[PDB]
Amino acid sequence: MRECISIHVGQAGVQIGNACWELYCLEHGIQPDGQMPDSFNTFFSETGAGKHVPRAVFVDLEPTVIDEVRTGTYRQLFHPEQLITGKEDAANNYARGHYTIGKEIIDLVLDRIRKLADQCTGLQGFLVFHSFGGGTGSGFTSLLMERLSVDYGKKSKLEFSIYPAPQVSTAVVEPYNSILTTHTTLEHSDCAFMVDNEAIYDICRRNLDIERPTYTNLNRLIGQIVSSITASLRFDGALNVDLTEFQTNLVPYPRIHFPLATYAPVISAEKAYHEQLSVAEITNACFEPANQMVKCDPRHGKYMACCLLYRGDVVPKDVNAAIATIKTKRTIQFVDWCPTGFKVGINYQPPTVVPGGDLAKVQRAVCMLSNTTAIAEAWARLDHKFDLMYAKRAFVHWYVGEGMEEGEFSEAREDMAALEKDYEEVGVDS
Amino acid sequence: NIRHWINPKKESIHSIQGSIVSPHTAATNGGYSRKKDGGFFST
Amino acid sequence: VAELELDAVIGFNGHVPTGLKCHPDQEHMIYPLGCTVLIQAINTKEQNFLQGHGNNVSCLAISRSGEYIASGQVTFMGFKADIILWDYKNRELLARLSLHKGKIEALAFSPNDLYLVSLGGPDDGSVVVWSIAKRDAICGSPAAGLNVGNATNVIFSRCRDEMFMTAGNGTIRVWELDLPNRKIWPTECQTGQLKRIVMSIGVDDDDSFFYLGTTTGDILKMNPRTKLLTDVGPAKDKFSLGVSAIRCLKMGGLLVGSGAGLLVFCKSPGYKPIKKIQLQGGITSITLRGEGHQFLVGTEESHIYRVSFTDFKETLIATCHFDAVEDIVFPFGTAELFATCAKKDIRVWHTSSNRELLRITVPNMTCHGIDFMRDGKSIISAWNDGKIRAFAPETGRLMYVINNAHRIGVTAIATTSDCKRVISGGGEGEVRVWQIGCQTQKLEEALKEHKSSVSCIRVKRNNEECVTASTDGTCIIWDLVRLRRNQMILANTLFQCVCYHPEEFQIITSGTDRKIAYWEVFDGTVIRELEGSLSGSINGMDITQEGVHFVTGGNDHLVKVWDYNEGEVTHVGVGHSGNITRIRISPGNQYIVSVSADGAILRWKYPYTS
Amino acid sequence: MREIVHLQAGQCGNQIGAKFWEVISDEHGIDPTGTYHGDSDLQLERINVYYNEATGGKYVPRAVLVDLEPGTMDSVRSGPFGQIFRPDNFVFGQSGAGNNWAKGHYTEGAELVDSVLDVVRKEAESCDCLQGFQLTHSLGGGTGSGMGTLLISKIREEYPDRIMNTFSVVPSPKVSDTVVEPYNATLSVHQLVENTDETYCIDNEALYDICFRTLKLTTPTYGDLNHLVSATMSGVTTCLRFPGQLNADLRKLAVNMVPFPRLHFFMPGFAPLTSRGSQQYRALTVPELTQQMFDAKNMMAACDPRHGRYLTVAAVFRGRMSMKEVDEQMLNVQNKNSSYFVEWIPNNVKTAVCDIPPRGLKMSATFIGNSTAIQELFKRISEQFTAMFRRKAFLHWYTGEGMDEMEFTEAESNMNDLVSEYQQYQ
Amino acid sequence: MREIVHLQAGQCGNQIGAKFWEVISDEHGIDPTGTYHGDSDLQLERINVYYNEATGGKYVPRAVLVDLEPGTMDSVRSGPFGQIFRPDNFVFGQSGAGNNWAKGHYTEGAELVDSVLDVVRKEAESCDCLQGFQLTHSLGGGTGSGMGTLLISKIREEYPDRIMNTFSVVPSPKVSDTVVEPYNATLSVHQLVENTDETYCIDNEALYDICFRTLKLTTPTYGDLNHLVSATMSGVTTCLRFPGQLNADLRKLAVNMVPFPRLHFFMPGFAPLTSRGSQQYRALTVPELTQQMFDAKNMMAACDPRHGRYLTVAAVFRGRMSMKEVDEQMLNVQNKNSSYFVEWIPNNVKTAVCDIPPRGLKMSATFIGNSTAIQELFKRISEQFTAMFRRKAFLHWYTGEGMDEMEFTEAESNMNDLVSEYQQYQD
Ligand SMILES: Nc1nc2c(ncn2[C@@H]2O[C@H](COP(=O)(O)OP(=O)(O)OP(=O)(O)O)[C@@H](O)[C@H]2O)c(=O)[nH]1
Ligand SMILES: Nc1nc2c(ncn2[C@@H]2O[C@H](COP(=O)(O)OP(=O)(O)O)[C@@H](O)[C@H]2O)c(=O)[nH]1
Ligand SMILES: Nc1nc2c(ncn2[C@@H]2O[C@H](COP(=O)(O)OP(=O)(O)O)[C@@H](O)[C@H]2O)c(=O)[nH]1
Ligand SMILES: [Mg+2]
Repeated sequence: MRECISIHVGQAGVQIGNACWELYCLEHGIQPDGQMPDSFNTFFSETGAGKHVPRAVFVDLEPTVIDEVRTGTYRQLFHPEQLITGKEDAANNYARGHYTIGKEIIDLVLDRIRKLADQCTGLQGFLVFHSFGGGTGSGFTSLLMERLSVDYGKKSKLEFSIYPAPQVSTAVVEPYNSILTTHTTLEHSDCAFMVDNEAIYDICRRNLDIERPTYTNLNRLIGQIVSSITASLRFDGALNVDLTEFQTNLVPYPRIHFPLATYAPVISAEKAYHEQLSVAEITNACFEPANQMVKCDPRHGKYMACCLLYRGDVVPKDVNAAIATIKTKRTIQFVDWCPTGFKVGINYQPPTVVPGGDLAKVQRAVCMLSNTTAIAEAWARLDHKFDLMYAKRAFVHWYVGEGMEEGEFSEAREDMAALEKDYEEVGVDS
Repeated sequence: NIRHWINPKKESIHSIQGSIVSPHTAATNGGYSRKKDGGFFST
Repeated sequence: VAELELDAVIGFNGHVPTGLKCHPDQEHMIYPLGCTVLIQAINTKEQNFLQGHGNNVSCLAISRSGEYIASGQVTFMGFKADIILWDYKNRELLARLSLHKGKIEALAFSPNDLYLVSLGGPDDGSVVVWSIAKRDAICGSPAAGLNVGNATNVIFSRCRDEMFMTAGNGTIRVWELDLPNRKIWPTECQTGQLKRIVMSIGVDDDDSFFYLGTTTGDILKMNPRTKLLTDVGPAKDKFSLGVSAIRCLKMGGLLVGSGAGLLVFCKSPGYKPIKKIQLQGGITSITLRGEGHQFLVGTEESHIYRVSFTDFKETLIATCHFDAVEDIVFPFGTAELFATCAKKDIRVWHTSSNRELLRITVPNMTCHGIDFMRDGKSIISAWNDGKIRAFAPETGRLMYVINNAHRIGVTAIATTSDCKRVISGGGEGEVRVWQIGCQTQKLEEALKEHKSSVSCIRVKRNNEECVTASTDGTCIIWDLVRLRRNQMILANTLFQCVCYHPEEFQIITSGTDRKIAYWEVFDGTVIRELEGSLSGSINGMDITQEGVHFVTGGNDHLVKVWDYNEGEVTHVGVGHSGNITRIRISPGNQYIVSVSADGAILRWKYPYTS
Repeated sequence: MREIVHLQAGQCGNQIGAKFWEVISDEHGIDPTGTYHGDSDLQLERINVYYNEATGGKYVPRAVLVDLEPGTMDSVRSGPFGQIFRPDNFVFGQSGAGNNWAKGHYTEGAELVDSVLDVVRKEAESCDCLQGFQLTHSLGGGTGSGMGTLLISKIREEYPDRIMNTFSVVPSPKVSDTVVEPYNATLSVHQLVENTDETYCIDNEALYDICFRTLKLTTPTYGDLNHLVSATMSGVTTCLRFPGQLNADLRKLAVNMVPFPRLHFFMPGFAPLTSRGSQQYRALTVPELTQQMFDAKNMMAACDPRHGRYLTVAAVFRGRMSMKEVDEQMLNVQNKNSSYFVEWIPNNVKTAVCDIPPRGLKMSATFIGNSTAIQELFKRISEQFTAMFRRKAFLHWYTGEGMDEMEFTEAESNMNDLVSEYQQYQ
Repeated sequence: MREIVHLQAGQCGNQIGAKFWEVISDEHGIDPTGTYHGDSDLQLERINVYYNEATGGKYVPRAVLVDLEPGTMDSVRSGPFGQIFRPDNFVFGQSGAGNNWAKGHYTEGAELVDSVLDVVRKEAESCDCLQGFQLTHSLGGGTGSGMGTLLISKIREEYPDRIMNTFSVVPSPKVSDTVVEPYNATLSVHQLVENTDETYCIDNEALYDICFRTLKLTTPTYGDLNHLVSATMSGVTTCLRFPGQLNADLRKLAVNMVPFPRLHFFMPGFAPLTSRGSQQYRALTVPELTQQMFDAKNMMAACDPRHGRYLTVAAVFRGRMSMKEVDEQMLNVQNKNSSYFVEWIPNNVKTAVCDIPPRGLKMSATFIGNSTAIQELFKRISEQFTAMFRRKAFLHWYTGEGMDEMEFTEAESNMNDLVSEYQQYQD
């Protein structure tokens, strides 16, 4: 009865969601045909012919990637109209997804959301998968958030986006499209979770025993975090935390709502037999800087608030002992106005294994959602790129030639300046 | 007289998802790319 | 020791151009098959095979009197290749001609059995002229094709024993041999503005015109008297994929075989199709029998056809796998059928007459391991794309496909006795168990200790344990009930096979180190080691259901029959052209059927009654 | 469904393009008869990009073959791949240009474009969603530089909101085969910098250079010299027809590649180049292909990349491979060769990976290079004009057809401005 | 893990090196093609030290073939294992060096060094952890001496902290086959002393005297003398490719035998060398080999050890043996030869034992010696240059190409500088 609406836009969000929706089918015993041989109602809709269809929307202006799903393994599971394709891409331009091509198809995208949202008995919030560096993932994310917040006045918004890595970078107009999105998503989004591509390359190497990681390795592992953050709505446990609360106790101020995410234990098949999976060791792996999923150093900054999302065969006694060890450590530092920062959420379902994955069959798991002050180092890195590139007015004629004015370039730097100065004002102890 | 059955999807060798085979034989690497800080990769 | 008898031969190599040729006595037919060459009588179906050649043959040349047989071979870069002389009567090699580096592309015989001509491969691109009488004769090497693309097809004249021509990618040239000076003079023909790529050559009896088969579908005619192009192909309805095989009759006209499979009888000019028929796969060999009332067509999917000229009705003769045969299995309780799997193809045979009955085609992928279910209701097959599949026996319907089973594809697979479990082996080293349900296929446990491929899996009769053979050098017995190993066997050998003794106490393993070793399941120690072969490794090995005799096969093309206690060879059968991979003694101990890496299936008679 | 219009003018453009259709009909499995015969279904999924469906299951390429002389149309039609073209796309005049830019642009070239633009506009409507234009010509002649850049000026007055891919053979000093190359080269780059959005310049000496030491060929004929250009030309849009893990169309490049509106003269390359002797001894790995692309010997233009600073670089991959190693040594090469690239533009390289490598191979890579060393290609043409206009040589063949002398001074003036812009940023 | 890059410069080093790649291909079970055919898995589990793997399970060596004449380059390709190499490593000129030091270093070889270093550095960036280099040449001629020190000088400035393993055949007094031979050696020793970490001295008349007294060979052709040198070639690096009880890397051998920065010329050796007749009359023990280590016949140089003193001695063993017999036998021999070994250094002997012997022989060892008696090899070269330079004989060829008269006195002063350092540490 509890529902969630999933929106995918760009190439990253569709390609991650191909590895996200392969997990929900096997967890509930749903075939790729869409037929089983009430915990599934949060992600699937019952039809009178005994066929279950996902409640997710796939949008990309470029039609190359969605034609893979329509002709691939999952052609009979998705709804034929929930696969919305444009004609031409955005091509690393934010204006080509926000003013010219993002204007023609925005009425068909918002029409299907109203079709899905009417069937839901109780709607909780949105889960949106995209990337900050793309043209569609920055263009068609931005005006959709501008239009969704007008229609649905106060529903919760959770974004799982791909942050640009500090060194490993693919596109060339990356620092322009990163700044122009955060002028929109700062006030039309309530909690934005960040991951990058470099920090999951090495986690795939030191832990999974994989020398050459593809994108199929990354998108499967981000597919496991989303199934762990949702797990309280899906299964019963000792104490449940739902989507309404942990988006209100991780946002202390209206402008500082940018947390991190990590998953543990992340162990291959060979190493897991020898190693003893204990609750004290799993929660100690979460706080190590080498197990962060974003290339940043959490020791330099101080945590504001934290959340724990346990699973499987876990008791709440040794969890409280495990939290007590963390609070007595000296490397982990907290800001003075948050004496109570931890969350506890326990589910009774063990983690599942995918035939074809590279993770081992474990007995428990955990997810951590940490609000830190060490992300301000990451954005100060990228606004350094903006000032040095805009000093010579490079790549500006591709922007003004498709709809925006040049004055938006300066005023979007004013917003990331005021966002940056707010982090030092809150991290200072009183 | 031979009864013949046809797979509807003519798949390609290049569109196979999985782990990428190392250029060297799984028994011995021509160039030793060890795991960082000792060990062996799975193969 | 005694020679092990062979019952029947099935197999054919269709990749070579003009491989099928009929010997002029019109009662025998010779075709290439692997390293050796085989002769089949059409009427009496008696097999005779010729031993020679370093590697796989590539070209064939038959004299008009037929008293000499010549064939080439392929060899690695920088090493010479051998051309072998033969006789049709006593089947003995005369001399070795080992000049061209790399493979030989084509050969031809003079009409009066006086001269032979060759053509070097893409490494050399030379022409060497031979005379049979001295048995080792070199005329001269004029480098064949000059600048621009090389020549591929050489044929010799029909009436006179002097001139020959080479054709190729944009190259056609007419030579002229002078007997006293022993020299050949190049004379490059002029085609006007036409540049084409030829595949086949056919010469009229009167030596007036000889035809060419282009990749553009056009048929080119050129006369060597005038050294000018004479005709051009069809203005419309050109054949698809070019003309891969051409042939001309004695009276006139042409028999044209295209790369798509179209067989057309037509006469210049116009080249309009009078009587049409479509054959399976690309036609690469057209050969007449007698005066041309009846003839044979050899395709590149090894489908040899028998076509009557008077009405154009085709009759399929022989089929095999054009790629290497990977596996063989016999159904429980019978021996009149067996299924052989290879690349892109799965087949079902009839043992008594070697007649195919079913073809299940999954394109562009290779099927490594095949196993049957004990009830006989689903045929389990491993594949290279990582997906285990299962097929129906009669209609070949795909019952279920299991996606993403292994990371580096499924290598070998075995089935349990009560038709409820499936155990697969893959190149990544994982061992996975698959519980079979009426609507679902599940995964229970993943057993990761191996770090190489899994060659073969053998299960017991009580289903309590199974054993896996690996190319690592570690052979492991698994406890299926509790899902953990008991004993490990270590050796300096890349294992290729393993079999259980019927009494179930002893297992034997063989591999690249060529030692057949006896092992104990109690502690994993080795007791007796026997050298099955001294040069080539042993791949296929199987034990009969009584525990008396076991056979071996390998790269040495040797079918040996052994005694379990004595450990000495009692029968030897030498009939293979390629490496052996899998062997299976039939239920009832009636036949020994063997597979080869060159696409041939051989059935031997079982010597003893045990 | 994102269709590309192919234009084919000049004598050099007709030979390369008719062999450019030789490769991309092999990759899609199209016979010289016209029918389709492939082994994979991914090739048939996007077949409308280069080909038009026709009755009988046969496909005809969407290309317009133009030359003022019929001396080469009888050669294209009488080749191995000449029976697939449409009989009505052969638009030809009767008298050749004769290596004059004035005949190709004002007298012969102003009377045939009404027959050329009538078919191009006719073929533009057969496309469902037009994506852009591509053209093959040579700057050193009379028809391709003469009429080809006349067609650039006329289509860009009709379809302004499009993209343009001119694939031009630049004149070379050591492989100079005409005495009027400095005249016909300076008269097209005044039109190319103003009405073309990406110009890939190709040189004749560098293509001979690659055949000598890389592939070890002693007879580099024209029948195989145009293959290397055709290989790179089919790698620019390998994501627009095939799937991949990171797709990139033609506008995906040009946003990343053009910081300033008239800095778009590129340089191409093709990565897996080996000999026949070293075929078996060669390791086909992703780290190996990366070293081959960034070498100075494997550039297809007569410039030394060490003498000028790279601005922005492409790297378009094909074949099954991991994105970590693609992103590893394309992070190192910015750091190791830090003086080569520029300091005010971070991430000078863009990586795009497809899923289908070409036939006869297991991987591929296509290199595209925007560098400031391309000015030395245009410096030698500029100094050839000064010593030739000083004595006013070969001018009566020009002023006897319609031009004055003021175009010659003006074309050198815009030659001086183009080379001036690159040196500021160096 | 630890890697060796091989270089073959000069005519003398090419046929020795082409015999070197034949010995180890037999030990590792590699066919002349490059496909593996071996018996045990210990052959392949360390093959990356000398080889590179190609696609399809083919192995190619890591060697770069260089010579100014292309006549001897085509002699290698027609050899037994000539087809294993790669054709991009084949760099050669067109004009001969004329056995002129100033032609292989200043005039004709000075244009090829751009082409040889771009392929030397190609195999090094593909490497992961480079240990050192291995160059085979000789000090008598003008091709392998003038160009040989040119390659060493240009590779240290790129890779400072490595080790060079040059394998130089030295001039012989009775076996002089060149008239400008004293001029060539003294010009190359000016660089090898300054910038090489290990140099082996191989003398031609020592190789002949072994072939007539120990092996009793009737016809000692050049095909067999290179086989004695190649046996010591493989014995040095056998602790880098095979497991052993007392492992010793190449830089392990650098610290042990080099006390001072200008004393690094070692006399090499081999151990189980016997004739055909005395196979059954000789009994295989480890105390056999120690009495065979210090035979004046068995060293590869014509410097008899009793006209000097020993600084450091090493002996790497191969096969199955215990260790007390290894180390007690190198304690008894120092006590017996007390005056010969130096007094200011105790425990003059470094030992090493491996687990894999060469094929066909149950047990083997390789001997390495550092002595002060090698000054006799260096005094006579300084004497032969002195008499020739007094009348300026054969000089108008060298002085006509760029390098003058005073450079000959510069190397002669450095040559006389070195032979005092052997003497001053002797007493
Ligand atoms: N981790 C991960 N990152 C991805 C994946 N797909 C794309 N990306 C990242 O997305 C970034 C750029 O955004 P894209 O998705 O490629 O471009 P886009 O959002 O589709 O914009 P358009 O191409 O114009 O439609 C690249 O730098 C990639 O790192 C994926 O499957 N997994
Ligand atoms: N590399 C190469 N260059 C060509 C080819 N065809 C022509 N050219 C060059 O084109 C130049 C002459 O241009 P041309 O074709 O006569 O132009 P046109 O007069 O307008 O037709 C010559 O310098 C040739 O080097 C070719 O197939 N390959
Ligand atoms: N061991 C060995 N020594 C050789 C061989 N050929 C020549 N030499 C020695 O090399 C010395 C001359 O060196 P030289 O060939 O002039 O050196 P280069 O200038 O590099 O060619 C002679 O004294 C010979 O003893 C050979 O095949 N084997
Ligand atoms: Mg996109």
